[PDB]
Amino acid sequence: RFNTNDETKRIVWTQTAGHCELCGTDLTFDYRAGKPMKWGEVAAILPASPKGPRGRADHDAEAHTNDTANLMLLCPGCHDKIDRDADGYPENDLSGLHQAYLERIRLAATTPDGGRAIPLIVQSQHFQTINDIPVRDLLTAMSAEGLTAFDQGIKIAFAAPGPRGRDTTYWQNVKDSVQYELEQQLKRRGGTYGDSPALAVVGLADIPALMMLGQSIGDRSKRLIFSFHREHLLRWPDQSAEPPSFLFTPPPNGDGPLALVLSISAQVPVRDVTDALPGARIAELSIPEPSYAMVQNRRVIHAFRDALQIRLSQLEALTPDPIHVFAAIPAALAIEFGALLTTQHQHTYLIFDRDKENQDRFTQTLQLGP
Amino acid sequence: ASGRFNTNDETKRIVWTQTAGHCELCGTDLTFDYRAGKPMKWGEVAAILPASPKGPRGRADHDAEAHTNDTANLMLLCPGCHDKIDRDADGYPENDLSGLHQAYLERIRLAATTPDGGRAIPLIVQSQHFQTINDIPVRDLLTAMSAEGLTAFDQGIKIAFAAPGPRGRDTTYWQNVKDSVQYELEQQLKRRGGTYGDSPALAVVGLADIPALMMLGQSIGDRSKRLIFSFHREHLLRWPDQSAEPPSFLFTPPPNGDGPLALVLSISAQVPVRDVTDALPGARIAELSIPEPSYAMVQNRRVIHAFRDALQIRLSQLEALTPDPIHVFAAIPAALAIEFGALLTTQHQHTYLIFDRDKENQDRFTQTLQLGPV
Amino acid sequence: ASGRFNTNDETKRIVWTQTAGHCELCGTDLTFDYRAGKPMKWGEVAAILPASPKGPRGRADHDAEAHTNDTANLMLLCPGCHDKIDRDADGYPENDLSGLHQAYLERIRLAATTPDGGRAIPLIVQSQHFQTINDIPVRDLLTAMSAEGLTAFDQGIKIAFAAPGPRGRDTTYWQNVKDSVQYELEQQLKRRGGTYGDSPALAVVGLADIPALMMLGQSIGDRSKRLIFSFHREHLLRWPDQSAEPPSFLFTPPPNGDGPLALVLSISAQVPVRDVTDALPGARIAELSIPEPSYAMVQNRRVIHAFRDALQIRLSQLEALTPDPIHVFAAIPAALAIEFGALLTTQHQHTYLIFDRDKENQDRFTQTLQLGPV
Amino acid sequence: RFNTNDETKRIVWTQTAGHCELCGTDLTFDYRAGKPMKWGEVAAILPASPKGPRGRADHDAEAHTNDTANLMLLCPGCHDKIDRDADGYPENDLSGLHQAYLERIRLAATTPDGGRAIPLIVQSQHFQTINDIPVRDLLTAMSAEGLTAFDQGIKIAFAAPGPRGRDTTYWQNVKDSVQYELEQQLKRRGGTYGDSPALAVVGLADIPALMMLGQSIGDRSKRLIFSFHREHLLRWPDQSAEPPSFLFTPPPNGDGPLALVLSISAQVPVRDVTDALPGARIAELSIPEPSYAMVQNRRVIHAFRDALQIRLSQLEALTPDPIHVFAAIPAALAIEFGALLTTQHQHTYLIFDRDKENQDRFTQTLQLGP
DNA sequence: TTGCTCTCTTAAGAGAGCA
DNA sequence: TTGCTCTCTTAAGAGAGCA
Ligand SMILES: Nc1ncnc2c1ncn2[C@@H]1O[C@@H]2COP(=O)(O)O[C@@H]3[C@H](O)[C@@H](COP(=O)(O)O[C@H]2[C@H]1O)O[C@H]3n1cnc2c(N)ncnc21
Ligand SMILES: Nc1ncnc2c1ncn2[C@@H]1O[C@@H]2COP(=O)(O)O[C@@H]3[C@H](O)[C@@H](COP(=O)(O)O[C@H]2[C@H]1O)O[C@H]3n1cnc2c(N)ncnc21
Ligand SMILES: Nc1ncnc2c1ncn2[C@@H]1O[C@@H]2COP(=O)(O)O[C@@H]3[C@H](O)[C@@H](COP(=O)(O)O[C@H]2[C@H]1O)O[C@H]3n1cnc2c(N)ncnc21
Ligand SMILES: Nc1ncnc2c1ncn2[C@@H]1O[C@@H]2COP(=O)(O)O[C@@H]3[C@H](O)[C@@H](COP(=O)(O)O[C@H]2[C@H]1O)O[C@H]3n1cnc2c(N)ncnc21
Ligand SMILES: [Zn+2]
Ligand SMILES: [Zn+2]
Ligand SMILES: [Zn+2]
Ligand SMILES: [Zn+2]
Repeated sequence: RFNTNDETKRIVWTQTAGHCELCGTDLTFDYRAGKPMKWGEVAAILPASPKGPRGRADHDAEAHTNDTANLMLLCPGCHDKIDRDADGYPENDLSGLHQAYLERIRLAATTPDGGRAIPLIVQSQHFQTINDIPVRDLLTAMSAEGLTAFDQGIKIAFAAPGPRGRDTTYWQNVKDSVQYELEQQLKRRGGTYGDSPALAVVGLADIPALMMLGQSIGDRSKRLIFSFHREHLLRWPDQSAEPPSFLFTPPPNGDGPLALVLSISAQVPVRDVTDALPGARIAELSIPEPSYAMVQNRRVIHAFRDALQIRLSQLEALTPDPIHVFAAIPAALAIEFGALLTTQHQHTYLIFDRDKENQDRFTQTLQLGP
Repeated sequence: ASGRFNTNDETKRIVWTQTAGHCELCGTDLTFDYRAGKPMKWGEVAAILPASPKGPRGRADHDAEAHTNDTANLMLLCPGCHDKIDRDADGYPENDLSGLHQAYLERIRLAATTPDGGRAIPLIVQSQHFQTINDIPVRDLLTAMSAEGLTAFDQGIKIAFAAPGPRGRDTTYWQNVKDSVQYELEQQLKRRGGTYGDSPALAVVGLADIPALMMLGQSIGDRSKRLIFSFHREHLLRWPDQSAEPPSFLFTPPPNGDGPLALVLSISAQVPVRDVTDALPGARIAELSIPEPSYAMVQNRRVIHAFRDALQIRLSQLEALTPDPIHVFAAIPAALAIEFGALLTTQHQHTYLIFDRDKENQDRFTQTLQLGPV
Repeated sequence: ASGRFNTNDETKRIVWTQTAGHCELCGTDLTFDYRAGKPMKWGEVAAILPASPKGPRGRADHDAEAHTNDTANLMLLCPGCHDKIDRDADGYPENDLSGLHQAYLERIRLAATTPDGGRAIPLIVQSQHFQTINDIPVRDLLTAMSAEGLTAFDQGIKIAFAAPGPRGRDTTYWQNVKDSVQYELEQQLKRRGGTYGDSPALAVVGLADIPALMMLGQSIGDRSKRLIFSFHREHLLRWPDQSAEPPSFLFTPPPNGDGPLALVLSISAQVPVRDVTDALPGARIAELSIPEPSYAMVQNRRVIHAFRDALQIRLSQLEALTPDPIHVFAAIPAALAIEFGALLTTQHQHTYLIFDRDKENQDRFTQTLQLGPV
Repeated sequence: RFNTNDETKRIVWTQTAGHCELCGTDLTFDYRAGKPMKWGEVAAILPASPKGPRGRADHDAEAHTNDTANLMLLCPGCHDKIDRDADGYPENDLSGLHQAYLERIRLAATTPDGGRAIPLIVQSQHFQTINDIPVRDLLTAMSAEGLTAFDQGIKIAFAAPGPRGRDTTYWQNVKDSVQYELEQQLKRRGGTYGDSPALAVVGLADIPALMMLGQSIGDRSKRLIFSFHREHLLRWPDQSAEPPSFLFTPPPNGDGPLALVLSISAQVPVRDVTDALPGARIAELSIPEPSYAMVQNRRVIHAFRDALQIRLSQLEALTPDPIHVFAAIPAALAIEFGALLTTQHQHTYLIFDRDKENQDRFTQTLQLGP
């Protein structure tokens, strides 16, 4: 009268795919000694007797015996803990975690196949804080779009700056990581992924480095860009958001050096460009409200790309000398920027960045080009 | 076409579980009957099919029975999809579906293992004063973490900022604060785990003077899996309301002139201008406020994120106007002070001078902290 | 001296468990009575004492009751040691023992958590031929791993070396072998875990031609937590005898001359010299053997380690004699071929030319692999 | 008649310190929600009925009901698995793991306090294989000698060589890791460890780098050297082994450059020294049977140190020009070698190493000195 | 040759009486 | 004011009869 029947336990195992709803462990197999076994327990949130953990007098136990909204698949340890600390694992909290777990499974089961890609994380250590993109979050963002991979992918972390800051040694190391380490790790995959597998790539690293990354993978391989967002991590903030307008101001005439100022994350003060590059003729690409949060979805990235491609060809047509780049842009845009410099734009680009060893002044770092 | 693949009931249960009970080609939930109060006829609402052929036609180019012996190579399909799969007379597909099937299984597994992505470090940071009058026990953070899917696996970190000596909150004092936090944080983020070896998430709450909270933000940054929690006078560590929409952050630009630039943040309460100009003579005041300032305004974490997004938009505008330092007079909740410090951790740095209210001098605004190019 | 500290029975149980039932000052096992068939008088054979004083004399300079409230700050002592601890009238020590007590607890915890240091990756590597005639199922490695404290947490890796095409086992072939192993190995060693975030141990067994086994050794190296397992014709993956002492590795130096230098390893069987000189005309033979060559000689893992130690001592002597390549003719078990390849992974590299017996050409010795400066 | 009594369950919890004998998890506390709870199970290896897992007709269940040799403390998941796969978890294997677990606890409980130290792991990536010293194994070797720490310590991993091999950039990076990263991480500890805490240090890294490490920590701090061993990992192979004899051959007279050849791990061929340093006058320190396995215990390291200190002063007395070092030595000896070069020996030492980019020839790398 | 039921097994926390 | 016993609770795998 109180016992959950076999059909329902089957349903509970099915709808959870046989993992513990609270810790995620696989409950269909013992990896230690190698035997398939169903070592999980079907657990009641609200108990039969009102004197059990989370018990209530107003709970019709008979009416809810085979109510899968009351039943979780738990490993025996999780189940033992939740029944020993009802105040710490209350009904509202368990039911909410239960429902959310089930919905993530249902959405994965209804996502159509969208192909395969190599996950690629590239991150620096030039910040004074930890900088770490979780692998699970990239793979989960891939999976929400139907994309899967044969392994957890490549994760490259640049060496930190040494005692002299971002000196020539540092930039040599950045280069070696992008142009040697990355390539050696793509080759070690062999044919696992094929001839030209796609790269599902997310960066959070020096702006010059990310532009170099972009240039290196631009034609080399097909690319699916993802983005780290302060609020939403690897999830796109809002798939329905419309891209902003990319405003452009052309440079003035003259012989002075040509500068391309990109004010997307923030407004780059012109005083800081003329300090670093006296006599500069400034061209500027910006959005109406510069913001760190603006990479709302992948169409924002493409629209940036489409807008900048147009203007780069224009700017190259003006001078034979390098274009000097001063950029306050999100990391995903930095990668797309470099991917445009592959062959479409074979002019020399000298990339300035903020220099903590020179009181936040812009200084020259990397040169991108033919 | 033609044949059907024989399975026993143990194999059915295993296939139904690894696929979560949906057709691998169209995604229909095959537990519909049970949800409708009808008995599950498990063998009638689904077909089980090996994912790979035996070989050319139905001619084993390999040990086909040794591959289908693995339940991992068996698919679940609704009958309509099964009927569109041409097969030989033993039930094996004529064409290979192994790629699509293994991709389906990976997507279910990544969803089923998502709870282990909650592995977390608890971190409570208080000033000696709030530790005495308003101690936050680790238990209170853990149950708030747990309700959100965050799971600690070792003791939590609870730090109390030492009070200052005679030198005051000087540069050495703030550097030892930062080192103390990053030391504990780094040792616990070496404790990787889960399915992919990811570093644990950080679950952090603070209650201290606003400049110390900003230094906690400086220490943790905003480029890692981190979740701020918030102490609330009425709801303690539980969010007052997960459905509340963030307020509008109103902004009043500074008047024009050469006086020092002040950023007044009137979020907890309305800061009077005379208190600002007493401490900073000639100040030119810019103000970020909300329509109804309130100590209780942190209804959920989206409010913290929305404050940071509006704050950063206005900081860009202000820094455009002048290279000189920005003098910060903040009436904000503790969670917003943390996120303010964390925002200011990019390579780019502008000078910010943080004014605290001196509880031992009439609550007078007092400069205790400088962030930025030094 | 004087006072005693009151504890209830729940607190006693907690202190007895966190200390494993020994005195924290002298280490005596306080469960002696139970081991002797006598009833445990838990409150008589031990004293429980806070580790830290209340303050000067027995004068709380702090909330002493708030600290002893934590059972983690309570010590277990035998009565004789307790009697040597001068105390105040509430039972608190007069002098601070917190450091010694917390160090004791850490040592017990590091021992109690030692099972999680067994986290492991299973790896089975075979040639297509041995996979067909002598497949090693993952289950057999797992139960041998488990019996030794090694615990896998995901599916094991089982690799089969592709057979060579018309180009033979050329440089490209051996590089793809190495890449294939290091690819799988690296992805699974990213899966850190346990108490400290350590990478998992590797548990590896191989059955393939000796040159391929040496390349597996080249791929895994010998500078990480790795445990070789061994297939044995009679004991399968279980060690025949954990108490067996390794045999003596006998060595016969090469005669003097200018002929090519050959290293003959007669461990599984005695290699006839004419087989060596057929393949390598003019060879100058050095030989490492054991007294009674036998296919069954890998009784335990110490035998593998002892072979490597004797082998390396003799390789140093041989390489001293000539800069020219060393030509290797090995009759050794599979586990010894793996460890031989792993030995040769330092920065220093001498040229080694490995001869295999061609099963499709009368078992003729044939050079298939070159290791070293290329 | 069959039930384990409360005294014995108490004994089982006590002697295991309340952790799962098979997975090591803490069974006295729920870290997720914060409540102390005893969530483990006292488990029988041989069961009551002979029809249970590992059952046997010849097992007197009544005689062994409170036999702690038959009872393990297990988490509920481990206990559920071992009872579902008796063939995979047989009596002999469980009993052996049980006994070993208990003995590790007893030895930790009887180890006297031996002070505190900062664990320090330093490892390179210049090998073509993974190179990774487990933290647990250093902390366990420390604990066997009574030493404990407040944290798991410092673990530095040098950047890998880039595409040019061990070039000037590589060696700059090694320097920065030893002289900047290490120091910044010792300072971040603050007063946690005191003014001059000791370093419990183990290296596995380039010989030149380890000598630089040694020179940097030699006087800076008190040092407890540990060693990675191919067979025994961080455990000392044999605490009763006697040190070998360190044989010395003095250099010949002449004006040629002075070389110090160290043949400890292996015999360094003289042909390789005269190739790199024509006209070299070779002095040699060696043991009678060079071997990778020779670091049997810490007295072997001290005896090497004592023998080399004597000879370095002699060699410095011979020339005013640098001493050129060609060394095939274990990693722990490389660290002790450098620690002697702090002030006792203020002559210039030029360190040669094997060069994979020059066909295994010795080439000059780092210069150690005043 | 399941594939629903009711008994059985194994662990544990109360509850009573007593210590 | 434990601090040994026997009942109670919750999960599960057989075992029987039948489907
Ligand atoms: N006057 C000016 N005002 C403001 N910024 C200015 C400037 N002049 C230059 N800049 C630079 O523009 C970049 C804006 O920051 P961003 O976040 O929009 O983009 C960054 C960038 O693409 C890359 C490297 O960061 P950094 O080197 O600090 O460069 C900063 C900053 O110095 O990683 C992105 N990034 C950093 N931290 C992140 C996080 N937590 N989450 C997500 N993406 C993050
Ligand atoms: N004109 C002005 N009028 C009103 N305030 C003004 C001001 N000009 C500046 N301020 C400052 O704005 C902060 C508002 O108070 P708050 O409560 O919203 O946020 C505080 C703050 O973030 C941090 C340190 O407190 P304090 O130094 O008093 O800072 C005050 C106050 O000095 O901890 C938070 N905090 C304190 N006690 C808390 C509790 N019990 N529960 C939860 N959070 C608590
Ligand atoms: N004059 C000479 N006389 C005898 N052998 C001679 C020789 N000159 C060279 N040799 C080689 O010495 C190896 C001895 O055999 P082994 O069994 O001790 O070790 C083998 C080897 O390590 C690897 C590949 O086998 P193979 O290529 O035949 O190598 C043979 C043989 O060619 O796998 C191991 N292996 C094979 N089958 C196994 C099994 N069933 N169980 C367990 N381990 C097994
Ligand atoms: N003619 C010659 N013959 C043999 N060696 C010669 C030589 N001329 C130079 N040498 C060098 O002497 C060192 C001997 O090896 P070693 O192991 O005794 O000591 C090493 C060393 O101290 C440091 C860097 O290693 P590496 O740069 O390869 O230097 C090698 C080798 O190139 O790490 C130690 N190390 C490496 N791997 C280890 C492991 N798995 N376990 C434990 N410690 C390990
Ligand atoms: Zn669980
Ligand atoms: Zn379908
Ligand atoms: Zn004692
Ligand atoms: Zn366990």
